[PDB]
Amino acid sequence: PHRYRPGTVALREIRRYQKSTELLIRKLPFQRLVREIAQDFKTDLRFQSSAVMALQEASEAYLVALFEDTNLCAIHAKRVTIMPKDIQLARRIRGER
Amino acid sequence: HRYRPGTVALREIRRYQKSTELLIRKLPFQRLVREIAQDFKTDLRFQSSAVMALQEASEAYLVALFEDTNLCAIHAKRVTIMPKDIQLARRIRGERA
Amino acid sequence: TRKESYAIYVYKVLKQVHPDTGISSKAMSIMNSFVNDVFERIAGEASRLAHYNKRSTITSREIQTAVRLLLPGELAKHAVSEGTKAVTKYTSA
Amino acid sequence: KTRKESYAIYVYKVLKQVHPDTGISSKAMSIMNSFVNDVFERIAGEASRLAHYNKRSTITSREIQTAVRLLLPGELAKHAVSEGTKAVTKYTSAK
Amino acid sequence: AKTRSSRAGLQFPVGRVHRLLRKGNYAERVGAGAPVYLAAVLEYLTAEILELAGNAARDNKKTRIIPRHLQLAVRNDEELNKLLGRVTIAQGGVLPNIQSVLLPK
Amino acid sequence: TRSSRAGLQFPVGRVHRLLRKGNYAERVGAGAPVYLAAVLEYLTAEILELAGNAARDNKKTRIIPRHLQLAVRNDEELNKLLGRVTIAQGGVLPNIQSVLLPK
Amino acid sequence: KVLRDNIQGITKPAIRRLARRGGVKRISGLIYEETRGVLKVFLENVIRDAVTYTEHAKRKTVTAMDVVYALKRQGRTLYGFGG
Amino acid sequence: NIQGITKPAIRRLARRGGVKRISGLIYEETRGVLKVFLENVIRDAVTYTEHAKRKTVTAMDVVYALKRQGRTLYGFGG
DNA sequence: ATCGATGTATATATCTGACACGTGCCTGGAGACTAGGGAGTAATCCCCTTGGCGGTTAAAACGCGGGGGACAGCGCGTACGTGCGTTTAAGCGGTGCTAGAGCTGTCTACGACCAATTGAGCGGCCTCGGCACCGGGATTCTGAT
DNA sequence: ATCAGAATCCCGGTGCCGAGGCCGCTCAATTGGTCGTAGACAGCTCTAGCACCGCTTAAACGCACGTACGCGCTGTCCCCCGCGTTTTAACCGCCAAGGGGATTACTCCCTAGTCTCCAGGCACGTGTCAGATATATACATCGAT
Ligand SMILES: [Cl-]
Ligand SMILES: [Cl-]
Ligand SMILES: [Mn+2]
Ligand SMILES: [Mn+2]
Ligand SMILES: [Mn+2]
Ligand SMILES: [Mn+2]
Ligand SMILES: [Mn+2]
Ligand SMILES: [Mn+2]
Repeated sequence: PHRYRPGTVALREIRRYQKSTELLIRKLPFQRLVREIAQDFKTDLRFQSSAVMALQEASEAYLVALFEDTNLCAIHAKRVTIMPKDIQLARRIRGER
Repeated sequence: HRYRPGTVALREIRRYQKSTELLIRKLPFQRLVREIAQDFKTDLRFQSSAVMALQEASEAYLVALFEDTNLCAIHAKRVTIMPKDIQLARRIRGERA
Repeated sequence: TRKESYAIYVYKVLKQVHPDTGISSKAMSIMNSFVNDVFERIAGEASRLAHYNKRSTITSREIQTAVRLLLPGELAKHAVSEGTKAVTKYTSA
Repeated sequence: KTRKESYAIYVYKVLKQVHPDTGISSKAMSIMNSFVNDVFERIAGEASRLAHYNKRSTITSREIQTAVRLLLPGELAKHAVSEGTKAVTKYTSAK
Repeated sequence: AKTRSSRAGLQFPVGRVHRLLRKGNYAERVGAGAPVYLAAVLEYLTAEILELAGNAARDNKKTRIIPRHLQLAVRNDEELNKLLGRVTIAQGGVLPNIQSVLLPK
Repeated sequence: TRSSRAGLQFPVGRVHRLLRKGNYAERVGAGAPVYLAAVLEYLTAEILELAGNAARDNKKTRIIPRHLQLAVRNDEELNKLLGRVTIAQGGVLPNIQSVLLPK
Repeated sequence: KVLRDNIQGITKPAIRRLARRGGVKRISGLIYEETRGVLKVFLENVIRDAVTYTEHAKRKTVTAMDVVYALKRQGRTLYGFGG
Repeated sequence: NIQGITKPAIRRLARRGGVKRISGLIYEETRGVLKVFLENVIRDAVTYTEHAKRKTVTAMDVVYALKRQGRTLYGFGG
């Protein structure tokens, strides 16, 4: 049969997801998560369906921006593979806590 | 005799983090400020507090910057800071492009 | 009820600039935000300027210098000319 | 010789309230004043948007309150609100 | 003409920009040229962007500007991009850019 | 006054003036200059607290900017708050990265 | 009905797909959990704030606008949803 | 003039920065960096002066500039 | 570890400028008191949010095998730190001179406030043409032989 | 080198629903005239800032010399990618129910606004000590041995 070499499908997928704009996290899991976190702040909250959608839009943008700057951190340490420690450096530098 | 390369380095770090005094001497700085401003508008005067404010703002900034720079050096298993760290530091801060 | 919007003006200007081109519900919406963002951004920074200069009123001088702080060069420059043009024009008519 | 205001004297009175046998420098005093104005704007400004967002024309202690809850870290806010709700009721005692 | 917009020779509603500036607590009072100026600056920018979005639309073969088109527009323009350096456009996606060291040799 | 009537040290009058003239809203409640003056008073105390502490710790009867910075940067909650403020003449906390230390 | 463990709804493929739009080619295994941790600190901020606005507007329903205001607060301004 | 930002001075800042070892090209890089910083801060600053119709840039223009730029500074009349 | 050896901390004597505290004028706050409109509250409808179920399947999970990257070891060449003596301009203390900013009093140009008047702009309704979806076919290139 | 298949790129047809248009209704802007105060301008004031000068003194500099770090190479070990089959629950579009937002409607309370009277807060005054300055001693190192 046939087998694409390692890193070949990665590069493909990058190009895929960089052409499109549709959300990457699944819609339903996402909602469940947001309801949880919010419940544990105040019980008995409802959401405008578009308000979930807002948080998701905002969440993905952030993580995609994140991966961006993480990825630069890997490439800084002459690596090609992203690692928690990379993420960590990006957040220290962004001045996140 | 002779101190092992990098041991007064450690001693100076200790010294400067203990002190709050400004590190660029006032007048070269002062002349740098006047130069840069003349480019924006002619025949100008600066309050002596205006220059101090600038100086405090600039130094604190650069120190902050060296901190974050130095972390990228370390991220690259290095110990010497290099222009390429600064570039990554500022890139991730979102200062530079 | 009435939800006011820059949807007509944004259309107008689009039709002025790309005469055979439509805009989607979302895109419009986006546009609509952009106008509001820059509005506050300018408006607010002008508001600081009045305040800083013990002053009770926001005049196009304020709105102008607000613009010079907020916008990057080529954008700011054009925008300024663009704006002070409409003042002039508005005075005369 | 213009009469420019500050919070200097109240800072002191509060300094005495916490550290009776302790003093301050001019250079730190401005910092304490800068600090106060900065905090004032941020709370006031948050309060301002709050009103607007809610199609309402008044900045009350309630606005000022939630503003604080958006501007302050979990614990620091907690106390603030406390001290805030306290000073209010205590003031509405007297008249 | 009646419309203050027309006196100003503008598309943006100068009356609306005047109402908002007042019901907005930016100052006690508002000049009469400040709305005009602002309404015009707002116009410049929506134009400056719609110009680039429509071009963005054209290349992607399209009659209708959708957010990807605004996004492409914004992050390709050094200057617009900086003005909106802290802004998520819903459905914007990201610019196609793949780092060198990840490419096969 | 009202500082008295609210047990506050901070000028409850001043604050009401500033809220009104500083263009935050059309109208301004009576509780708010009181609520806020208190929160300002609370927080100025928390800082004066740990800075003073710091001046004791650092063996001085008078607080200079450093003692503020030390108080602030060492406090997890206060340092956040002033996460974007450079304090004039503050210096930095002493921190010397591990792998830089001698072996 | 009770809600538990939902962060694990952020499956590994997804956390992957995002990284690809992000221009990452090689993902270390210990990334997935960190990303979940991070997304959590993230939502715990936008919703601590969204919700405050909801509490302030005396509501039992969180609106697209409370979200959008929260984001703006934390310098993550979002276009597309009102504001 | 810019090059008046002495190597030793830059060395000191990096020391307060926590930095132990310094490459040679840093010094110049520091400089462009510092220049960019002042320019932006002074561009904003001056704009305030030009708008205050003054021939003398104040501290408050500076202070206002730093706020604009998210680099708030305390102790020059906040 | 143990050497003598730096350079650093701690000390206790004296010196000096900013602190802190008091003098008293004044301008912002406060008490009195009228006026009304913002917003509280209670009543009423009507969206959209939650919930709940199965038909459908695209996405997720899980294991398996090995390719190629993380990283550990090293080995060379040099780009920095240390540190003497060798060159500059930073700083301090002193006086001199004025541009410019600060304050003051006057007049009118301009902007809020108000009322009566009406099409700009909105929602509500309607239609079809841009485009999203399905399915077939040719173009590319990657990896196996 | 040559060959296959896998994925993507692109093709036409296709069916659907959103943007764009038309129509009519109403609310926010226009118009016009008053009245009052902000701001502008001119006239004087003194404060802050700029300038130049020269003394000792630290800081900048420049080179010297060697060391340890950066960087490039290599090799090993292993983890993370790809794929295929099993598994799980997302998504879709089905309806059913009522909580809650949003629109409405009335009374009155709280605050803005005016005035007149009163000390809290400010500039400015001095005398005083907390603390910058240090010189000799106490310690807590670092590197050589
Ligand atoms: Cl105007
Ligand atoms: Cl109130
Ligand atoms: Mn829970
Ligand atoms: Mn030993
Ligand atoms: Mn009402
Ligand atoms: Mn003059
Ligand atoms: Mn071949
Ligand atoms: Mn109900």
